Amino acid sequence: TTTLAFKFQHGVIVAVDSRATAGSYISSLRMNKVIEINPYLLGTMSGCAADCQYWERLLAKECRLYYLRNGERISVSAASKLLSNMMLQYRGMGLSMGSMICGWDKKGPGLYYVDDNGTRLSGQMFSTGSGNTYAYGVLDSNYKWDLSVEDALYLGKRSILAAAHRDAYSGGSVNLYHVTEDGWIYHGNHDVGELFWKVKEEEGSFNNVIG
Amino acid sequence: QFNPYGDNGGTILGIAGEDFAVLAGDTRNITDYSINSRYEPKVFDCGDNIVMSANGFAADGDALVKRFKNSVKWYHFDHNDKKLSINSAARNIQHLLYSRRFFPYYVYNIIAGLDEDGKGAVYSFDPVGSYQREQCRAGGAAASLIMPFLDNQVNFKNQYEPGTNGKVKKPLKYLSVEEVIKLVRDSFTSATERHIQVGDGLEILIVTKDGVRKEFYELKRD
Amino acid sequence: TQQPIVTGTSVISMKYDNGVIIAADNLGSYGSLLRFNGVERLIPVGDNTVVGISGDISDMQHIERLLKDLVTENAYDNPLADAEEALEPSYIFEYLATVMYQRRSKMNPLWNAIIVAGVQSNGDQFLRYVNLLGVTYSSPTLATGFGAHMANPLLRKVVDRESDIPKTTVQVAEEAIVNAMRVLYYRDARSSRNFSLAIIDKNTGLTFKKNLQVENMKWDFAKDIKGYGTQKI
Amino acid sequence: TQQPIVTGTSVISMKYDNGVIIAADNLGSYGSLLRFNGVERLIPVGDNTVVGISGDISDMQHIERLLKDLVTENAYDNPLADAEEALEPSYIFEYLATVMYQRRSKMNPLWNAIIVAGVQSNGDQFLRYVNLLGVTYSSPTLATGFGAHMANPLLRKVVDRESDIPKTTVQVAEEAIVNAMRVLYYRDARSSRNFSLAIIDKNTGLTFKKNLQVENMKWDFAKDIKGYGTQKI
Amino acid sequence: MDIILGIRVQDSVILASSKAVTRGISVLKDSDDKTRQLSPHTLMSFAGEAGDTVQFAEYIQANIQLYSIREDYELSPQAVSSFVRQELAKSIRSRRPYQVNVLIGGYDKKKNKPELYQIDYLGTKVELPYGAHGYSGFYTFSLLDHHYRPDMTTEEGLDLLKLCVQELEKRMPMDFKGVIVKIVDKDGIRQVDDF
Amino acid sequence: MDIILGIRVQDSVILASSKAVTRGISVLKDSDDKTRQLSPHTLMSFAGEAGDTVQFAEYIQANIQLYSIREDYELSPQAVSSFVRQELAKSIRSRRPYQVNVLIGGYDKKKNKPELYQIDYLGTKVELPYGAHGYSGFYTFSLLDHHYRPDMTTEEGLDLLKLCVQELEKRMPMDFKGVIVKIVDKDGIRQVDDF
Amino acid sequence: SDPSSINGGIVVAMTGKDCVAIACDLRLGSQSLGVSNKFEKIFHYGHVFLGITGLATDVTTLNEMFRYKTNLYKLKEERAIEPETFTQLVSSSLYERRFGPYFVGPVVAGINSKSGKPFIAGFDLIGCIDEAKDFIVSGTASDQLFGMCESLYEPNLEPEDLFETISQALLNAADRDALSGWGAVVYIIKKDEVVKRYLKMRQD
Amino acid sequence: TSIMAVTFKDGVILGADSRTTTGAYIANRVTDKLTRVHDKIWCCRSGSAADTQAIADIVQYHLELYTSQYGTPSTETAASVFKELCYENKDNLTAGIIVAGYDDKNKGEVYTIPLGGSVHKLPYAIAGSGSTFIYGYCDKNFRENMSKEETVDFIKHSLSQAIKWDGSSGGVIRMVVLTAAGVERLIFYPDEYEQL
Amino acid sequence: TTIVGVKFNNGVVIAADTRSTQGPIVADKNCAKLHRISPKIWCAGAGTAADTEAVTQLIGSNIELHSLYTSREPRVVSALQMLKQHLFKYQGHIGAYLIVAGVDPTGSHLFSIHAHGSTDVGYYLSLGSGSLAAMAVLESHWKQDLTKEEAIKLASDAIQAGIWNDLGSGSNVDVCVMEIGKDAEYLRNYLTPNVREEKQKSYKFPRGTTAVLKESIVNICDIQEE
Ligand SMILES: *[C@@](C)(CO)[C@](*)(O)[C@H](Cc1ccccc1)NC(=O)[C@H](Cc1ccc(OC)cc1)NC(=O)[C@H](C)NC(=O)CN1CCOCC1
Ligand SMILES: *[C@@](C)(CO)[C@](*)(O)[C@H](Cc1ccccc1)NC(=O)[C@H](Cc1ccc(OC)cc1)NC(=O)[C@H](C)NC(=O)CN1CCOCC1
Ligand SMILES: *[C@@](C)(CO)[C@](*)(O)[C@H](Cc1ccccc1)NC(=O)[C@H](Cc1ccc(OC)cc1)NC(=O)[C@H](C)NC(=O)CN1CCOCC1
Ligand SMILES: [Mg+2]
Ligand SMILES: [Mg+2]
Ligand SMILES: [Mg+2]
Ligand SMILES: [Mg+2]
Ligand SMILES: [Mg+2]
Repeated sequence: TTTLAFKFQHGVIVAVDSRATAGSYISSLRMNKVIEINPYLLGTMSGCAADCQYWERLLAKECRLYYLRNGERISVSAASKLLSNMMLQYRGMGLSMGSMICGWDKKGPGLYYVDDNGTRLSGQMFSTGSGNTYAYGVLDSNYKWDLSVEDALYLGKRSILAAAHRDAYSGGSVNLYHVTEDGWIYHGNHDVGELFWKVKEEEGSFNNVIG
Repeated sequence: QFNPYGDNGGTILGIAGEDFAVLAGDTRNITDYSINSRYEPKVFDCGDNIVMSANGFAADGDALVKRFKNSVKWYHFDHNDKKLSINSAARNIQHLLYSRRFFPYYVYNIIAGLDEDGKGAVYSFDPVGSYQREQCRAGGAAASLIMPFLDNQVNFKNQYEPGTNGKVKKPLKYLSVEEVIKLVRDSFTSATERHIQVGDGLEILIVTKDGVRKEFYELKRD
Repeated sequence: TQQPIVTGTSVISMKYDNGVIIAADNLGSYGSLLRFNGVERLIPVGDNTVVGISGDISDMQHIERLLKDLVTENAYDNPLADAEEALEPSYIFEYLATVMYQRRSKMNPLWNAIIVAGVQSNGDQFLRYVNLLGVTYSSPTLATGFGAHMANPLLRKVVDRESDIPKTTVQVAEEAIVNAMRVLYYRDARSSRNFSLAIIDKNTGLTFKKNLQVENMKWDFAKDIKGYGTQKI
Repeated sequence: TQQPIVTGTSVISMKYDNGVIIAADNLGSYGSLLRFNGVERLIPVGDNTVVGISGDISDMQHIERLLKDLVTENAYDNPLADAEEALEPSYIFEYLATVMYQRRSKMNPLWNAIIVAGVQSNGDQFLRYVNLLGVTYSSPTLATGFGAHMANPLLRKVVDRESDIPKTTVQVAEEAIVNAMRVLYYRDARSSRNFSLAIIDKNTGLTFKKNLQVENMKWDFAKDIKGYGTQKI
Repeated sequence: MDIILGIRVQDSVILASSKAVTRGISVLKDSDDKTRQLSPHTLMSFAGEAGDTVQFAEYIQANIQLYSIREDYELSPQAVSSFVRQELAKSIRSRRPYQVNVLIGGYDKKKNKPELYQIDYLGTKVELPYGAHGYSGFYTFSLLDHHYRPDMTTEEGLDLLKLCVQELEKRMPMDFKGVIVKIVDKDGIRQVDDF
Repeated sequence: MDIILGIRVQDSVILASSKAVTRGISVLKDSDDKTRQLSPHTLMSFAGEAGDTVQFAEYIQANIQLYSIREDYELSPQAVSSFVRQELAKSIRSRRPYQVNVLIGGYDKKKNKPELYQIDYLGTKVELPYGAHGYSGFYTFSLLDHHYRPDMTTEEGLDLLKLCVQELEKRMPMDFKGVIVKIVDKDGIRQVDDF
Repeated sequence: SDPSSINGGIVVAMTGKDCVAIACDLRLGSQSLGVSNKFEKIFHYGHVFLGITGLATDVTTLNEMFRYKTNLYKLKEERAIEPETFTQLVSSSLYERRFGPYFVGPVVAGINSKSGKPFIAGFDLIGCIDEAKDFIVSGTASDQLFGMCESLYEPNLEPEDLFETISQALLNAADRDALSGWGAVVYIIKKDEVVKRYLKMRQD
Repeated sequence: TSIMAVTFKDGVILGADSRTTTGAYIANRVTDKLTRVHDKIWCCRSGSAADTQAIADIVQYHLELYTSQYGTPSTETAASVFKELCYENKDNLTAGIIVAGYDDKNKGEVYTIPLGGSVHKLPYAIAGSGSTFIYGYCDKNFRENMSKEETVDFIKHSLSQAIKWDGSSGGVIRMVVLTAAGVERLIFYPDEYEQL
Repeated sequence: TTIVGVKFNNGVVIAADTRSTQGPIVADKNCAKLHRISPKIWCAGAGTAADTEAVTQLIGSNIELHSLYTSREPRVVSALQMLKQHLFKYQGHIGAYLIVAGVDPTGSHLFSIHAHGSTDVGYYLSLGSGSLAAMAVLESHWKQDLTKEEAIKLASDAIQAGIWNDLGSGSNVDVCVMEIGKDAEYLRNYLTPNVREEKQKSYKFPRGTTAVLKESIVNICDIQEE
């Protein structure tokens, strides 16, 4: 995996790859690494697929129960903390999970990094998985708060592409999301094979690659 | 030291059609270099138009199938004989597998059937319960041999239209049940040639709105 | 988790037209020491089932008692205990298989390999294997330990697939089993000459043969064999 | 680096007024198996030295040959080989000690513990120990293996220091050695009843006694001992 | 986490804590606040194994806040530090100990004195004029030994702290991304926003 | 040592190498030059196990200087890189292999072309437009993939290199104490004294 | 850690009607990191072609070694070496390092200049010769290639048909291997003309 | 293995089983473990089959060369050559050899060479995995100066019991008789010795 | 592997399967395990494939030079002695398990040889992963005074037992018959009971299906004149 997410003026972008490996064998070309918890809440997945799916789908149960009890949507801060506390029960037992809880609440857009150790960090920009270093390179040099929705979607898409190219354990396709105060919006599945050649020609990047 | 796990070999294959689905698997059961059985069924009709196969460690595979079949029975009792949809079965199986997160069912599981719109459906599981709906999936010993072939011959990967030279892809036309069964048989015949744990026989379960049908084919016994 | 101490070697079996045959030698080994020479490893359950066990003998004796208790329990409040509601081979096997898999799941296995041979109510042949891991499989021929490596190849020459079962008589099947037991005595270092054999037929019932011996052995060619290469005398 | 296979247990010795005594049993053990019952572990060198060896027997036989070859080599071009230029206990010991330390320094030891007992030219008593590590020491009493733990305490009651040597007669010293050998037979699981004993005196020379036995043993009190605590019968 | 420092001057306690958080080979955050306010005049900084640090700190915070409400009274820094030590000494013989080292900086309103307590994950408590955990002390204590006076002003304490951080930035192989500095005095707790 | 980068532009090769040297928990030096001039138009940077790096580099330097004197002729960068690769491939099956990774930047005066060769301690050689060893590539290659053109000027190459170093300084946990940058072109080798 | 799967890569060869084909990917990596997309794994000594997978330093080393040996062969024999003879030379050379082997999976392909007979062969890392009629595979996606070749291949294919079969076998095998891809090359070989084609594939 | 060598009035007899194992698999059930190093000097082999063959082959070579130069070697000389090889290469060998031979001067002699490479001259010797079970029987039943027929029965009965209890031993009982009359090979099949 | 050797009236026969494995994968479906040491001395190998080939070729080379030196036809005991001393020297690290058979002026011979250097004599022998399946057949059907036709049948039956019942063995049966006073006959693919069935479909692609970037002619010819 490579996953990323960042806050900006018009909400938060979420971009992930779709590759799944079992050693050096590519077990899946197209795996959904985002989870729709609620129209205003998203969760990314990196690490053990089973752990990511089970615990974040269990978070959704607990986030849903919050709505029924209080007649109000759970905050991103509270949702991330519930998840971190779950990880803390199975302390040292061998869970492998790295996720970003992305959403919009009363404080505005929210983004929290959460992992198997129980770490819970608030921040503007995060990237997880084996290819995060490649993604950070593109993000750090091109990120601004003043980004347009169109340019921001491209940045997250381009950042995953950078990782998919270099990292052997990242690739397949790119899944894009955009989180607004009216909820999250899916911006499609983009094959890296096609996207790479397209970006190469249009952007002029990847000069060293022949095509 | 006691090793509670073992490897019974075998290979399974699930393909989702437009209005049908197939779940195939070889009938050979093995330990190390010995053949236990040349015909030991691996794909099962679990009721409600769902078929399932748990490949890997046979004892854990049999246990999981047994528990899911049981889960189907209790779903009828508890919810007024309601039909268990394929998506609901898949989620139920995730929770069956994750019960043993720290002492897993050592199996790669596949189920097949029809979704609530009547279209073909295949779901894939890892030993600890991560699952996803798929069009095509091979599991087990010879999974790495078969999957690339299906990427090419089912989803037409790396295939383009002559004359255009890489500009226009081969269009993703749907496959018939007769066409799918040909790809399944050729997949297992090829796997049998190059993998020692694959052979003896091939049993295919085909699922349509009419029900669950079986087909059997001999494989090389060496 | 344990280690097996006193052990029993191969158990071999096969289906034939009207029933099943099962056999096993009468030895209880203690490592390389051939300690106990009067051990019965075929255990009948009623008049329709024989359970053949290999592996740890203390665990075998435990299983032997579970089966004896199973018969007692089935007879409780059961007027049809010797008729319609008698124990079937499939019932006895599934019980054992449940026990074996539960024990492996508690990391405290019964260190055995078991073959349940019998004939069902409807006359169908029953033959299935289960071991310490809870692994189960069925085949026209089944064998444990060394028998799997040496006996199955010989028995599969008689019944290579399901369609060969009706063509195989009890005389041919017994002959094949007895030959296999001789071959195992030639080649298995933890085997004995003395063995037991059981036939469960749908017409003639359960025939239990004890104190059998491997006979018609070929050793005479040994006199000509001298040295390990260049030695002539 | 190796491991000892066939082994010899304790060698015990002590000084007395006119010489030294040394003794060792005639057993060659193979682990817990008492394999060889006719092994001589005291090896005389001339008429003034006896070398007692414990530990690996194959290495003992090697040393036995080095000593035999040493005597041969000393006689070469030596008209005084049976007189002034004969082999002394101190020469024989220092040779062995040189060999033992060299072998340990090549990480390929002679897996032994050796005691060289003898009388020098000037009548002085010689008694010194050397082992696989090349470690050497001298004392009025010396013993290897179990003998160090059980025999030395008994022998040190007779000769506790250097000044007790002139006060100790050969009859007292032999009596003490023989008692110690009995005690070792009672308590050492790798010992035997049969042993050899050698006396090297400055007046009467070398007396080599073979086929000795442990006698006057106390066992009768065993009949009264019953159970391990509460048992009366 | 990495570096946490503490210095007690004439009329205040100053805590400096690194901003970096690292997962694998990547620095995830460079603005992390490794501290929790236990009471209006008591601050606790922390460093140790991932996750454990914050859980422990928040668990302590909850307990002290509960006490404050129940009694309508603020516990002395000494009393809080003893409570924390006991929780850690209890923890070290548990099935899975909490691997957290802490510094507790507080102003005792009764005695009108600043107080600094250093407690490691074993439950080893010491009251000090200046303290540190991990390797931080190896680089900094020589400077503090030389320059520290007990009659120092808060401004002098900050200058001496800058010198310590500069030495760390020169001789430590790890980039800890600077420090967040907080002051604890009679008027409460405040953060130095420019350092 | 830690980070060594390399980039080949239109008419030159630029090598950037970290300045830090660490023993135990202490940074001994922050001005170390991890490079050797093999010939007037060939420069080799290096990174690997302590000691081995310099010995190997100096041993190569001596061999190339010997060749230059014997033949009164400068070996091509390609020829030098092949010689170096062979020495490393020879080394990897030795009793105690030399654990050194290198970048060879040279200007071929015959072809009038800059050339950059990346060789690891196994003897794995590759000619590249830009290269790195260790973890350096994980952070930097995404930027280079995006921004690199083959017709770049030396000044544009330095600006792109600054961006790479800035990204390293942000996301690497280790403080490598900046880099020494050197340029290899038709006129020879020179050091950029302000970076 | 495993030397045969650090750098990654694949090679496949096929026979056709009066022709042979050999193909390889272009990736060189350091485990997860992709380093080069121009690392060709097929070399030729006269009309004999050799593909080598595995540890890249040994691939490079062996190429230089067989170049050395085939150039001397030619000087002494006064003729180019043939595929059958070269295959034995490869086997000899690998087995001479029996207890310190090159971590490689070589593949020979060529047409005998005298008989006109197409020839392919594969080896294990210590020299065991696998002389196949149909196809030879090697690399980190060897399992994948076996599956593709075994189903796609049919005998007596014409050069331009064989090209499509071997290309699709390589491409789709590489796309199920993390350590293979980043470009591909296919050699089509006839008795006195050889065509080399670079394939367009996904770059992830 | 179960092997033994026994001296008697007219000379010496060697005896052995015929089972060779690889774990629990009997790789050879008709093995000849009685091997000739000289006309009337034979040995019984136990331990590693490769090691004991390589040794016996070297010994045979040494004694053939001895014979060419110095005439017929003694049984003691043969045992010394075995010992020298077994002792000096003890770290790399696993060989338990019994040496038996007939001189006219010394008559029947038996030397056993266990693992360490020590030598032990005995009236009779037993070795191999199956020997453990017959230490009691052999000690109680052995007499010096037995007849040929008595010695054959003693070996037959002894190895019969060793085979009965040891899974590593089995097959036929081979014997080699060494006397002034010459060299006689004997064989005894299971049906004969099992009923004893 | 499965390999066997069987003695008969006037000679000896050896046989082998044709499967070679790399893990659970079949590397070669029709490999050749029957190796020639000399014209009338052949041996079958199991274990490390390259070791069985190399050790056989080395000894065969030295046997040829010996035969030339002595002006005599090579003997099986010579090949056996040379093989065991070579294998013993390498302490099992050369993983060659061989069945050596042949005819020479002394007669007909059959030996087995393990990787550590131990040799073994017999009338019938089997080696490899399928040796137990094969030995079961040999123990069931072997007898003294076999004819040539009976021995070939027994040998191939023994190999089949390995092919069908052992996963480490498969494909075809190779045989070599060595009879006294005759040329040795090598019967490559004596049996072929594992031919693949016709595939259901042809996977021949339309020309132009694969995307291409560049094309170029490769110069294989030498530097040209003029
Ligand atoms: C990239 C691909 C790194 O490989 C991502 O991290 C990816 C994230 C992801 C998230 C949700 C859904 C799919 C994929 N991770 C994986 O694909 C993951 C890699 C991984 C395996 C094991 C780990 O330690 C437990 C950590 C990471 N792959 C899987 O989870 C695969 C599909 N399944 C398994 O590994 C299941 N195991 C369970 C035990 O039996 C053996 C196989
Ligand atoms: C009985 C069976 C066991 O002690 C005998 O000693 C017997 C003696 C014998 C056999 C054949 C020819 C002459 C004499 N020995 C064996 O059958 C022997 C068992 C053994 C093996 C290895 C040993 O230590 C290294 C000790 C005893 N069998 C073998 O040597 C067989 C042929 N080969 C193997 O078991 C293969 N081994 C070789 C050593 O490394 C492990 C694999
Ligand atoms: C059957 C197939 C064993 O499964 C046979 O013994 C067969 C014999 C044979 C002889 C000549 C020609 C072809 C085949 N052996 C193999 O096919 C052998 C299997 C094997 C693998 C590993 C082993 O331990 C190291 C022993 C046997 N296959 C090979 O040797 C293949 C070609 N090579 C490798 O797997 C690479 N080896 C080289 C040796 O070092 C370990 C990896
Ligand atoms: Mg990638
Ligand atoms: Mg198969
Ligand atoms: Mg490199
Ligand atoms: Mg790839
Ligand atoms: Mg026996």
